[PDB]
Amino acid sequence: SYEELSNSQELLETGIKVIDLMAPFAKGGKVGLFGGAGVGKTVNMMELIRNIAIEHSGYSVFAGVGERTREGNDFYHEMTDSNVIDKVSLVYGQMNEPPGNRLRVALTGLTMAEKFRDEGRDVLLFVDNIYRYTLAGTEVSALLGRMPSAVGYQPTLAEEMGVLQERITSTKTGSITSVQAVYVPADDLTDPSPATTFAHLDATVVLSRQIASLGIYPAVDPLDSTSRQL
Amino acid sequence: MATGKIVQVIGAVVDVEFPQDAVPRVYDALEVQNGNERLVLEVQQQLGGGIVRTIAMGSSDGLRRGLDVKDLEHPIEVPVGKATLGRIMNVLGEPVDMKGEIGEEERWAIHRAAPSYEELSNSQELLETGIKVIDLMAPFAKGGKVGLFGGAGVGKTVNMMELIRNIAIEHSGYSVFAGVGERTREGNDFYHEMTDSNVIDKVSLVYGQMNEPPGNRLRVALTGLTMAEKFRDEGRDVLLFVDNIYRYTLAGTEVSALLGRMPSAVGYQPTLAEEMGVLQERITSTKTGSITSVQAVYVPADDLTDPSPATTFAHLDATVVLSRQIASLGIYPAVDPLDSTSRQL
Amino acid sequence: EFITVARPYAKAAFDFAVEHQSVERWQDMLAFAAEVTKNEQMAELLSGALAPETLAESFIAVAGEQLDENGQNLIRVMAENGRLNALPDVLEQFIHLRAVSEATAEVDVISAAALSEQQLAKISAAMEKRLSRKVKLNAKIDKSVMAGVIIRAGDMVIDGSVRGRLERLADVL
Amino acid sequence: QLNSTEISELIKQRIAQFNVVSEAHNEGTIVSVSDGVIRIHGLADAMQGEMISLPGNRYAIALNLERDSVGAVVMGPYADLAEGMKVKATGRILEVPVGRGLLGRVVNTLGAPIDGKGPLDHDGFSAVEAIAPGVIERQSVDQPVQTGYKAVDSMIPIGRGQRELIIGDRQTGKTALAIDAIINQRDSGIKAIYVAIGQKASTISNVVRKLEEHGALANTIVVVATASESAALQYLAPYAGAAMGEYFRDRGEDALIIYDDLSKQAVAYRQISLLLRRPPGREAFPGDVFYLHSRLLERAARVNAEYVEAFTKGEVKGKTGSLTALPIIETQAGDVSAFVPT
Amino acid sequence: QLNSTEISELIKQRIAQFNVVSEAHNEGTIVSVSDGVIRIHGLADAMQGEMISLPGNRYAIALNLERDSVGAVVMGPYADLAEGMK
Ligand SMILES: Nc1ncnc2c1ncn2[C@@H]1O[C@H](COP(=O)(O)OP(=O)(O)OP(=O)(O)O)[C@@H](O)[C@H]1O
Ligand SMILES: Nc1ncnc2c1ncn2[C@@H]1O[C@H](COP(=O)(O)OP(=O)(O)OP(=O)(O)O)[C@@H](O)[C@H]1O
Ligand SMILES: Nc1ncnc2c1ncn2[C@@H]1O[C@H](COP(=O)(O)OP(=O)(O)O)[C@@H](O)[C@H]1O
Ligand SMILES: [Mg+2]
Ligand SMILES: [Mg+2]
Ligand SMILES: [Mg+2]
Repeated sequence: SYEELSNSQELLETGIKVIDLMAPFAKGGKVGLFGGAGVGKTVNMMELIRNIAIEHSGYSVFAGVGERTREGNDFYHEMTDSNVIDKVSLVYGQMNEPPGNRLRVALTGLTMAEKFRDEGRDVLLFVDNIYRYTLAGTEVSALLGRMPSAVGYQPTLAEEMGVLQERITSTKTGSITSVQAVYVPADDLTDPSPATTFAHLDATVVLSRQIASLGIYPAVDPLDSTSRQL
Repeated sequence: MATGKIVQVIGAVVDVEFPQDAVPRVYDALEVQNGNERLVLEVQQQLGGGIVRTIAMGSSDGLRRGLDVKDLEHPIEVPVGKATLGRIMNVLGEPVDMKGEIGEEERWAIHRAAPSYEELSNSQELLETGIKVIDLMAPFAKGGKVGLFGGAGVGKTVNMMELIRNIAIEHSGYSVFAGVGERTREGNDFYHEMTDSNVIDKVSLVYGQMNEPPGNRLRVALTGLTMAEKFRDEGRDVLLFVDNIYRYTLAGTEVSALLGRMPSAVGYQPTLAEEMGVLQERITSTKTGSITSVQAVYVPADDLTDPSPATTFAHLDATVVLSRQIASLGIYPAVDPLDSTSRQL
Repeated sequence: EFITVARPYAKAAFDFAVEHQSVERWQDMLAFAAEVTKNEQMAELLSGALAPETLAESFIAVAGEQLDENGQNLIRVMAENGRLNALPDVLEQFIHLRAVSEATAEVDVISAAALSEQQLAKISAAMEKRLSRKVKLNAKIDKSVMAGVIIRAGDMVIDGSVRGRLERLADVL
Repeated sequence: QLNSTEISELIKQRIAQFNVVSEAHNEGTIVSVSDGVIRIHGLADAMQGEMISLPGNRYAIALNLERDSVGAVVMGPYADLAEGMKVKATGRILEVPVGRGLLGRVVNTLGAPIDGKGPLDHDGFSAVEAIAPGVIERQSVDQPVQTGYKAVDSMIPIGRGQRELIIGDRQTGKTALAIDAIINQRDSGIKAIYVAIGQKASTISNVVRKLEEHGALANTIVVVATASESAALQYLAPYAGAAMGEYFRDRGEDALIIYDDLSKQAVAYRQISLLLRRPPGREAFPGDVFYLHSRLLERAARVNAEYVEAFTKGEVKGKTGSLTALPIIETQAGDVSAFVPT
Repeated sequence: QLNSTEISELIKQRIAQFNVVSEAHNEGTIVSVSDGVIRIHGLADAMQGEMISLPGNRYAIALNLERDSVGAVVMGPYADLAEGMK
C-alpha cells in the first residue's frame, strides 16, 4: 500500500567512478542499466555485485530471465569458489525455455525477494534482463487473440510492466534494493518498452555503443545518465 | 409513432432497426429520448434489411438498447435568413445565446447539391486588406476563397480577426461566422468583440466547439454554409468566415473509423477528398450572388504535406501560408512570401 | 463451409431431444429442414439480405409438419444469427452425436471381390472386439485393392490389400 | 466464420422457449473474463456509460452495448472474478466524493482515502463525466496565476482559466515545474489539485513529502492512479480530478489542476479499446482519442458571475469562478509529429 | 418414414404454395447503400464492367461480382437510393 512505503536519502557508494558522480544510487531504490546488444550491461552489474557486497551483510536474490545459460553457470561457480554463495538465492529461466517459463520466472524471483523483505531484512535483487519479460508477453499475445498495438506489441504492455514493477519496492518493515538490466532493441532508446521502463527507476545509467567503440569502458553516456539523488 | 429500435450503441455510432418497408434514407434524421433529453441522430448508411447506422448529435451517455426511435422523414433543417442575424446557434440551429427563439420564417436542409457549371460567374474586383504582405503578395478578389495555412500558434486567429475588422466594417452587407472545433474562450472573445464593435447585428454565428461530439462538429460547417447560401440566393454579397476547416476532416476521421470504413493512408478516411470537395464546391459566387470566403486550415506539425493540407490547397483562390519559423524569430505577420500567392497577382 | 459453426446447434438440439426422448422425431424434423435448404428457389432467398424475422417466417410457412414449440424455435435462433445454410451440416453432426450416444458405429468394407457372408460375419465380430460400439458393415467393391480387404472405420483405417503391401514394400528399397 | 458467444446451455435454454420471459432486465451473467475486460450476457436495460455492480464490492463500466452482449471494464482487481457470476446494473453513472474537506488528502480515483488519515469529510458527490460551460457562460481571462519562475511569469503568462501545456522529454523537470507552481499558490487563494496517472507509488510519496515540507500540502488535493492499478482507473483518474476542480469553479472560487502525464492516460484508453476490439487507428490509438482530451481540457474555464449565481441558487453573488489546467505530455526524443502531442 | 424423393417433391410443393419465388437472372434488388457504393442481390447474368440501370435515369457500374451480391458504384448523386429498390 501507499501507506506502507518508505523513503531514504542514504547514499550507497558504488565503486564505479561514473555511476556515483553522475547518478548516485540510494539504498532501497531501483537502478536500471540501459543498453543495446553487447555494450556491457551484464559486466557492469557484476562489478556492482562485487563492490556492493563489500558493505552489505544481508541476503540477496538473482533472477535469470531469458539470458545465456553460460553467464549463469559462470556466475554460480564464481559464487561457490568464493564461498559467498551461502547468502544468494538464484532463479533461472534462461533464453532456451518456452515462453511461459520466461514470462513467469520473473514473478517467482519477486516472490522470494518479498519474503526476505517481509522478514524485516534488507535485500538485494538483481534481474538479468527485464526486456525478455515484456517480449515473452509479445510472443504469447497474438496467440491469445488480441489485436496488436504500436510496433506489434501487446495492447496491455504498460499494465504488464507496471503490475510487476510496483511490488518490487521498499516498505516500513524492510527494503529491497534492485538492479535491472534493460535491453533496448536495435539501439532504439525511443522504443515503447525501454521508454516505459525509464519511468519506473530512480537511477538510470545509459550505455552507448559509440563510446564502447572508442575503447572507453565503462561506456556510460554522462549526457543521458541521471539520478533522482543528484 | 416511433417505428425503430436501437440495437447497438458504440461511442458516437448508434445502430437503429426499422421494419423493412420504412427504412430512412441516407442523411435522414431520427429522434430518440435519452433520459429526459431529446437526441437527434443522422443516418449515414443503410446496411442489411431494416437497419441504418447513424451518428449521434449529442452525448451518447444514457442510451439503452431497445429504445424507440422515430424517423423524421427529412435531413436536418436549420433556420435561415434575416432572423439569424445577431444570434448564436449550434449544429441543429437551436439558440445557444439565451435570447429566446429564433423566430424564423423558413428552414433549409444542410445537405444540398453545388451550383451548376452553367451558373458560375467570373469577376476579378480587387479588395484591399490594409495589410502589407497580404495586399502585396496575395491580393484578394471579391467572391474568391482565401486560405490561411498554419500550424499551432502562428497567427491564424489574429489575422482572421484583423481581416474581419478591415473587411467587414467596409462591407455594408451580411456575414456568417462558422466556428468549427473552436475554443469556447475564443468564441466568447469574438462574440464580445462583435457586440462591443456594434457590428453583431450584421453577422450570424454558428458554433460547434471542441468538447462537442463528433456529429456536432462534423455538420456545423454545412449549417453555416446553408445560411450563407440563403443570403446568396436572395441576391446579396456575403462574407463567410470559417475558423478551421481541418477539424471538419478530423471529425470525419473519428467517425469513419467506427463507420466500418477501411482505413486509408496516414490513418485518414478513404473519402477525405470527396468530403472536402462536397464542402468546398458549394462555396462559390454565382450569376445571382456572391459568397466571399476566408478559411483557416490547421497543418499538422507544420508538415504541409500530409493529405488534409494537400487536398485543401486545390480549392482556394488566395493562399497565405503562415510559417512557424518566421513567427519564432518574432516577426508578425508570419507570412512566407515564397509559398504564399493569389491567382489575382 | 459450416463445419465449425454447426457444432453448438447440433449439441444443444441433441441434448433437448434427449431430455424429451423423441430423438428419432428430431432427426426427421432436421432432415426436412436440410432438404428445404437445397431447393433452387429457397437457396436464392436464403442468400438475400432480408431481415431475419420476415425470412424466418417465410421459411416457417414453408416448413410445415414441424413442432412449433421446439423445432421451429430452433429455426428462429438460426435465422437470428444468419446460419440457415448450416442445416445440412447440423443434421450430419446430430446424426454423429446420436451414433455416439447409441454406442453404435458405421464402417466400410472394401475389396476387389464381393465378400462372402461368413467373411462379413467374422469381420463384424472382430470389429466389435476392437470397437465398444456395435457395427453396421457397408460393402463397397473396388478393383483397386486387387486382393484383400480394406477396413475403414472412418478415420481409423486398417489396410489389408495386396497393393498396399506392395507399395509399402517399394519404399523399403 | 466464427462463433459469437452462442454456446450450448444458452442455446438449449432458448430452444426450450424462444421468447424467454422478461424476468428482470436489471441483471445478467459474466460469460468471459480476460485482461480486465468482461463480457456479460443479459442486462437488457444497461445504459451506455453505466456502472455495473459485481460480486464483492467492485464495479465495471459498460462501454460496448452490442447485439446480446455488454463489454465492460473492471475498476479494480479482476482476476478473482469467474464465468457464471451474477451481475446487476445500477442506475448510476460514476460519481466521486467532492468538497472542501478533500484539501490535504491523498485519494484514489474512486475518492477513497489512501493516505491513512481516516475517512473523508466531503460535501456530497459529483458526476465524473460532465459537460463544460457553454460559450455564453464563459468570461475572458484577465487575472494572473503567478508561477514564481522568472522565465514563465515574464515570457509565457498563465491566467486564471487558461490551459497551458507542459511538454518535453523524460527527466526534463516537467513534474518539478508543475509542483513548484502548486507551492507558489500556498498563499494565493487558489486551491490546487495534483492528479498522477501511471506513476510509481514511491514517486508520489516523494512529491507529497516535498509538498509537506513546504506549506503547500494543506492547500492541495492529490489524486493517485499508480502503475499497478487497472487501465480503467488510470483512464478515469483525470476526469475525477476535473470533477473535484469544478466544485470550486461552480461556487465562485479559483482552482488549479495539474494533470500529470496525460499521455499515460491515452495509453490506458488505447488498452481498453484494443481489448474491446474496436477499430484501431494511427499508432494503433483509438480514433476517438482527440475527443477524450478535448472534453477533459475544455472543462478548464472562467465562468461569469451570472452562471455562478444561477448555479449556487443566489447564495454567491458577483464573483467569477475559475479552473486552470496544466497538462503534462512526454515526447519521444522531442518529435512533435506524434499523434497525442499533436 | 418418407423417402428423399417424396420429401423433395413435398418441399417443392409447399415452396410453391407459400410463394417464395426466385429472381430473374437479369434483375435484382439493392440491399445496402453506403458512400456511393451500392450492394445488389440478384443479377445472376451480370458481367464485370457492365452498366446497371437505376431508377430516375441514373447509371451504375458492376465492379465487384460476388457469390451473393453485386457491388456497384453510382455515376451520379447516390443519396436517393434505398435498400429494396429494383
Ligand atoms: N569494463 C570493461 N572493459 C572492457 N570491456 C568491457 C567492459 N565491460 C564490458 N566489456 C565488454 O563487453 C562484453 C560483453 O559484456 P556484457 O555481457 O556485460 O554485455 P551486454 O550489453 O550486457 O550483453 P548481452 O545482452 O549480450 O549479455 C565483454 O565481453 C567485454 O568485451
Ligand atoms: N530548477 C531546477 N534546478 C535544478 N534541478 C531541477 C530544477 N527543476 C527540476 N530539476 C531536477 O530535474 C530532475 C527531474 O525532475 P522531474 O521529475 O520534474 O522531470 P520530468 O521532465 O518531469 O521527468 P519525468 O517525466 O521522468 O518524471 C530532478 O532531479 C529535479 O530535481
Ligand atoms: N500580428 C501579431 N502580433 C502579435 N502577436 C501575434 C500576431 N500574430 C500572432 N501572434 C501571436 O500568436 C499567438 C496567438 O495566435 P493565434 O492566431 O491565436 O494562434 P493560431 O495561429 O494557432 O490560431 C500569441 O502568442 C500572439 O501574440
Ligand atoms: Mg551479458
Ligand atoms: Mg485558433
Ligand atoms: Mg518528473
